[PDB]
Amino acid sequence: ARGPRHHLKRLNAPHHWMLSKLGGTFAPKPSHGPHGMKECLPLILILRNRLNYALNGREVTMIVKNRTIKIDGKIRTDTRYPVGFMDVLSIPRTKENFRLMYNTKRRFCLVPLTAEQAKFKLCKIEKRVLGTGAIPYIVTHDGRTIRYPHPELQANDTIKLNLETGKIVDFVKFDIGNTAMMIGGNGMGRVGVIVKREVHPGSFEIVHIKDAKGNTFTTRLNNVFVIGKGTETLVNLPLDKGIKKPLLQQVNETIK
Amino acid sequence: GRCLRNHSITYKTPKVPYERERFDAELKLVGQFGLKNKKEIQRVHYMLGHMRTIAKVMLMKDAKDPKRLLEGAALLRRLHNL
Amino acid sequence: ARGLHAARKMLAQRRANKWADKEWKKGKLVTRYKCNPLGTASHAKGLVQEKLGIETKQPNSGIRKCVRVRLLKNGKKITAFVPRDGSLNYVNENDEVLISGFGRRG
Amino acid sequence: GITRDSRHKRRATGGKKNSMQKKKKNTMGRQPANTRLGAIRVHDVRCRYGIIKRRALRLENGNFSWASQSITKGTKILNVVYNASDNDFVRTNTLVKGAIIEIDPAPFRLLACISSRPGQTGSVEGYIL
RNA sequence: UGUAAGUUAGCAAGAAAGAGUAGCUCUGGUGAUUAUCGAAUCAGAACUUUAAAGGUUAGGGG
RNA sequence: UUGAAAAAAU
RNA sequence: UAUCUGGUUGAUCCUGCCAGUAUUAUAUGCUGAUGUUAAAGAUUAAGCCAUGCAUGUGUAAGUAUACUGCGGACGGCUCAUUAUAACAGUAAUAGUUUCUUUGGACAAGGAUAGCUUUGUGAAUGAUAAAGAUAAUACUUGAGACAAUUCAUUCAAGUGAGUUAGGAUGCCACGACAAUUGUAGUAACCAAUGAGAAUUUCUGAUCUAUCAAUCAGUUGGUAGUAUCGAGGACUACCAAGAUUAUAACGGAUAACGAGGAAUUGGGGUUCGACAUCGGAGAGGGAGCUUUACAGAUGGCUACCACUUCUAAGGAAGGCAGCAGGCGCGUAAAUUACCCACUUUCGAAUUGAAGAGGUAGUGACGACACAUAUUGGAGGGCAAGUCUGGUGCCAGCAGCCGCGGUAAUUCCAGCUCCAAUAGUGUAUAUUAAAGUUGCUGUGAUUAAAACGCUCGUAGUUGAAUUAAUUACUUUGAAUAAAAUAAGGUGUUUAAAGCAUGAAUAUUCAAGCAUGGGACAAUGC
RNA sequence: ACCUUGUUCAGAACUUAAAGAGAAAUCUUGAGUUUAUGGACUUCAGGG
RNA sequence: AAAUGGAUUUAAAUCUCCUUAUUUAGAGGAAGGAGAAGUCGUAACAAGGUUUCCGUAGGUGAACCUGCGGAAGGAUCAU
Ligand SMILES: NC[C@@H]1O[C@H](O[C@H]2[C@@H](O)[C@H](O[C@@H]3[C@@H](O)[C@H](N)C[C@H](N)[C@H]3O[C@H]3O[C@H](CO)[C@@H](O)[C@H](O)[C@H]3N)O[C@@H]2CO)[C@H](N)[C@@H](O)[C@@H]1O
Repeated sequence: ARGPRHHLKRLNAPHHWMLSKLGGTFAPKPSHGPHGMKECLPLILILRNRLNYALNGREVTMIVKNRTIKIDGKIRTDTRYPVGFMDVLSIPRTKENFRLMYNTKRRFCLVPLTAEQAKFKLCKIEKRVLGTGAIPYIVTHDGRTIRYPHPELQANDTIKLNLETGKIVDFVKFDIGNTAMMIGGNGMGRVGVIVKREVHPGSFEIVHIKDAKGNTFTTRLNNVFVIGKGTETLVNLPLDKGIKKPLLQQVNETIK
Repeated sequence: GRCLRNHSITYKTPKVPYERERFDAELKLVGQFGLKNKKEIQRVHYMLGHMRTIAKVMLMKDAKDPKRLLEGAALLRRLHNL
Repeated sequence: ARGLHAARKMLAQRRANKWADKEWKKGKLVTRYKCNPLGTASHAKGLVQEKLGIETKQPNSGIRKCVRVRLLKNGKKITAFVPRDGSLNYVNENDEVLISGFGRRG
Repeated sequence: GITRDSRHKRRATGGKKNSMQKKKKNTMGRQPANTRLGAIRVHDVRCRYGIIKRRALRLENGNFSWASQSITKGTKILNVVYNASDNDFVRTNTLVKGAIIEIDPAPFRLLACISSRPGQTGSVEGYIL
């Protein structure tokens, strides 16, 4: 290769994009934006696979270009805009809204959002950096740069953001008495309560989280996304609540 | 590899080509079912071996094996309604 | 050389002891591409030069009709067995004749 | 041009490397610009990723420093006295980092060692022992 | 610096082949007596020119 | 004491 | 389907191999009713090419009584190179980093296009000069810091930082288009960036008729160079680095990985080619534009080729899609369209031999009308049928059948296996316990050094009430694929029309419960 | 000391075997403890 | 800021010495193998009519003969 890669082959796409293998040679490449390449779902697939509004991808351009879909506090006109984490998603022309969420079955699920709870969106602190001029600020999960935040914030907490005002509402610390929902690999799609965190000075920090029903699972620190403090749920969890069913009610249940 | 579309075979020719202990028994099934040729006899033989091995691999473990319960229940369930 | 940590002697022994077979060794020497008139080819095209008849071995009797064929890729000379009864007449001088091995491997 | 790759060297055991591909542009290299004495003459070379390097061939004025009194006033340099990298660099009067130079203390009173990269920064800076 | 075939293993061999050599100003190494004193010899560095064994003596090679 | 040989295949 | 059979002899028991056997992938003879799916110039030549197409782009938002901006650094093709090189898993960038995208003077100075004005050549995407003419082309201008360089200081989250930041002295670029509709710009910080590029550990075929190899070579100092670390280069210093645990060298008909053929367990063979990474555009070499090219459907020089010509000159790189010659045993149409998937653009529209459809197509795969191939002595199913030939023609993969009464030849009649299939030649695997760790033999079949000493290597008696290996768990771990969970494409091959937790990771690496067996010496 | 006899260690061998092995001859101070296949190490052989 | 002179860098292409692979060399020379009835001998298998074979040395148309030492796979497990 001489430079950047543009064409994404169908199979090289992440497996959680619901794509087929005989549909076509290429897959829509998500552009640069607020979330990663494999941590996203392109806006073209959302309106053609999950929503089934368009027969093919040509008609997606006849939708986004009309200034129809609103994401976060602004409104975009990019066909393949990168849609990743639980950032809100509003389509006023159809009077319906959704939310891109993980599920325990390793996919991207869309939980409907009402107009009352689409006014704010959660964000995750990635790092606290003392900028120039003695001006500290924190980089969020969506890559959002924000001005002077609460000085009590750390680099691994969570901030309750508002879209229109763009100000911090509430903060939940990363401690032992809180709850989190996973964004990782096997553990992603699982909610639970942090019970113990072991620190390894060598490479990684490992944390133990217990599910609501008592199930205990292990994951890395980089996978932790705190959803609340004290088993309280600050957003609408998916239909399955994010519990990890022990496959007893999947093979047998699907029979009937 | 050349094509993305998968493919498979169904019948495998018996190793010994000429036996009088296997020629007579082939017409006891061809004439009885009114079969056209000997392709079908090899095809069901593949089918029986398709699950005979599956039953044998998971029969060697304990009755408490999670994989034995998971695939075994599906294996018996699939083979009961058929 | 049964020891648990002696996995180099056993591997080296097999590498040494594998060269003594008459069959696989033919598959690693560069002689198929060099000395075999066919090479790795299934068939060889050639040109007819001489008509010859080889008498059979001691228990049998008779003359086997054959032709000396010169190839177009190597130029070597190989004796070819005319297939059927009275089929030596069909072949002519200076014509394309296909040559492809025999029953015994190579 | 001058390639800084490691495909033309040998291994740690003395074996000679065997080539697979031609030169790659990501192994750029430019001829050294020995900053000699003379009139102000600084060129601009276009590096990779579009950045611009102030390429200097000859300068006579350098912004000096002296920390015991915290005064930094530029002055003209007379000539290079001693170099720790090469001896033939003294006679050519080239300007390189860590080279002892002699100056006129005209604005320092009313032996300097260079501590910049004049071939890259485009300017000459130093301090006083 | 390098040097083949052959060989009686000694030789072939100065094999073949390639680089250097001036002038001036310097530096270092090689000793005796307890700092002085004495020898031509080797090595290295700047600078200059008309780029240096060739006035005489002075192997052509395979 | 001397004493060699017995055409190819059925 | 954890399988054998014929062949040394009058006969028997063995070693032993030949042939038989079944399957995958190449070619070919004969035959070839359909429907669905599908390989297809690689092997020998990364050989040479006539021709045609394959990269262009205009919204109300740059300039309008072509300039400017972006892209052609993606896509696509081939496998020549390449043996710790590349690649795969993994770890670092507290040693570097863009492009695109997402978060932070009521108006200046100019001439260069379009169109001409007069043309020059046989042409080359050929080129001359005279007149103006606009900028989101170029300078300015001002409406007000930021960020780099150097010498010095206050010094915290961090596994770890005289570090992010702050304060000095000081140099340098120096801004927020003089910006368009009746959005556009300069920089600076961060994310996209698990990205790109370097780099840590582990892992590769055969060969000793390759045993010693290296002199920028091994490291240090200081500079230079590069976006960035470093002998990457330079000047000085010391002689150091690898090596029987296979260094250095040699061959490949060697691009690597995911994987494929075949397997009772163990294994063997293949992988250019779906997808990822690498390299190349006849051969190296040198550069331009740009954010990324050592770009070749960009340029230049040389070596070897090709095309037109007015004999003065001009360009070209089909290892892109079709197609032509040669090469061969060996491989399709010089078709149509951007409708599906996707990419580019001045951005809802314009472009794509990417992509889709059609065409040839017994490489192959699935369901299926009612017709051939080979044989009829044994392995192996089938004739104790009739004419000729008389060790001659001949058949025979092997054992053999034929010297005038052929169970085998050339023929006439019949049935044996398979069926859109079937013989043939080569190669892979199983049989082969004929490569042997699981799994061989060494008195006589082939095979114990003439014997002893001995370094590397392997293997090393019992006993105890800090690492590494071993063992159990997790984490993360590309898809495709392997076996499938579910799902009546009418079944099936298919396909994913809820996406099985889908299990996969051999070799390495990270954290962890145990120390019986183990290696390291106080 | 020599000659007869008992116990025991080392050494060159021998007789029998209805047992073990082998294809058999034969071997038993192994050529036994081997399809019920693994005590440790070195060398050699792959039809003529 | 165009021609052009000069000095560096990377250096294509070419001439001379220096290894791996493929070939031409005539009949040439010396080997080996295969093909029913072709010559000369009796060497081997019985005590093969001189027991055979191994190492070494010499000789000779040919097998082979002879000298020194060894072996029984000898024709003696034995006085
Ligand atoms: N095979 C090479 C050697 O041949 C040697 O001998 C070879 C010849 O001297 C021997 O020849 C024999 C002969 O001995 C015997 N007394 C007469 C017989 N006719 C010959 O026969 C030979 O020649 C005739 C000539 O037409 C051919 O037909 C026949 O096929 C061939 N074997 O036959 C052998 C092959 O030609 C030795 N046997 C031996 O050193 C070795 O085997």
